[PDB]
Amino acid sequence: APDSIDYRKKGYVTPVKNQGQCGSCWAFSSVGALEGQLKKATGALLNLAPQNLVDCVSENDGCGGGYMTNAFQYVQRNRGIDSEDAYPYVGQDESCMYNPTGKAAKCRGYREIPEGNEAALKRAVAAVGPVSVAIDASLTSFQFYSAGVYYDENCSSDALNHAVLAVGYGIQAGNKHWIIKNSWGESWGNAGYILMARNKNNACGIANLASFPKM
Ligand SMILES: *C(N)CNC(=O)[C@H](CC(C)C)N[C@@H](c1ccc(-c2ccc(S(N)(=O)=O)cc2)cc1)C(F)(F)F
Repeated sequence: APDSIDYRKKGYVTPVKNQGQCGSCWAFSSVGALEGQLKKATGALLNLAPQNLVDCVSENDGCGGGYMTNAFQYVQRNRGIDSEDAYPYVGQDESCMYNPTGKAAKCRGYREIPEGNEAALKRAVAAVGPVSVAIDASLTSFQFYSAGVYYDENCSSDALNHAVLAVGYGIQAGNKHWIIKNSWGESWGNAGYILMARNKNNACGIANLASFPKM
């Protein structure tokens, strides 16, 4: 397994999106992982529809929140998910309006990373590509982030409240990190991205609820 990798340089990651005033972070984390798998399997990078997930996953709560595992299971049972063009993101809860003519990808299940194992999460990123992860993003230091490797001793490993995408890992000035793609727009952080502490006792619970789709 490599010491460092950035999937953005391989063309596996789509531009940073903005979820707006809707707790649909799980939907953006889900499509991000599916977009990476679609690019590996077909060679084409396309924007998938998070709105398709907020409106249709009955096991989730739409703009009220949800889980990535439930999103993947829906895509599997539905035998598809729409592209962003075929099902536009509006940031609100609406009825399921899935269009089969706009289908851009599907998945055949998911696999979870062993709880709390950052080494297993590292091997998963190196071998499969972008992985959906859950973190504690409640702190003020997270909201106002800009440059450097993020670490805060007050970050909880048990209070998971946000979903993001791990697109790689590296080392910045002696500190090991995870390249994290957020869904709060380009005005946030470092052009929508955040470098989170790697191998610092599972900081912010980064390896507590990680998963990737199977194609
Ligand atoms: C992102 N913008 C908001 N955060 C979340 O959605 C987080 C995500 C990570 C994975 C922790 N999840 C929430 C959450 C999970 C589940 C529900 C929920 C689902 C389904 C129902 S229903 N429709 O059956 O009544 C109700 C609630 C809400 C939020 C949390 F709480 F952090 F675990």
